[PDB]
Amino acid sequence: NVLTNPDMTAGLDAGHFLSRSGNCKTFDDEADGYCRGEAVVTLILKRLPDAQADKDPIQASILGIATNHSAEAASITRPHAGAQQDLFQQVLTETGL
Amino acid sequence: VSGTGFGCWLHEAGEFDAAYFNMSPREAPQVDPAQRLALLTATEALEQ
Amino acid sequence: IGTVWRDALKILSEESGLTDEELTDDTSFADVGVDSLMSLVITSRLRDELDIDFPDRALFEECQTIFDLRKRFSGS
Repeated sequence: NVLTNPDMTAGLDAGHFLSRSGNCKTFDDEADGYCRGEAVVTLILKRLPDAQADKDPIQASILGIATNHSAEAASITRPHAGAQQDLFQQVLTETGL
Repeated sequence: VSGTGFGCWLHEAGEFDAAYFNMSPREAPQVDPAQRLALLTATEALEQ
Repeated sequence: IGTVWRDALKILSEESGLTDEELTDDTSFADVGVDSLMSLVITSRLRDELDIDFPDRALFEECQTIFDLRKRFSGS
């Protein structure tokens, strides 16, 4: 994510997505939007037995992953807590934890 | 400035049924015709 | 209330791009296509110009149809 198009910022502010005060203040009582950031990240993945047999350095293991949609939200952009709870429960049960 | 101006075009790319898809006359022209055509074709395929 | 209601209906028709022929009492805000995103613009313009009190809840949530919006505007 590299931001260089002013139109994207203008259109995100026209949609009341971005805060006009400062950074993202999550859990704060005065949260009024998010801030646009940049970052590039790359990871190397491999099945655990293949990494162990290769003497590769391992620093974490992914146990499960899932995706769904909040299609029951009041609006397209608005989130839906029920869908998120179902996703979390599904991943937890599948992972066995 | 391009050197070629040919291509095969969709001449009904701007046609949409806003009322069917709970859209508004001011919102509709702001939606990329790709999304509108995707909606139309997906609905037709599902009904077919 | 009459002048405020007429100006509000004009504002709603402008932002929605509808006629005021079909933006009647029976009209449902969902069928019109007003999201929370658009209701925010409606309420912001409304407060800025007409000076009416529609904070923190927009219109589509509490007011399902034009009936509810008109009732809220009447200040009954």
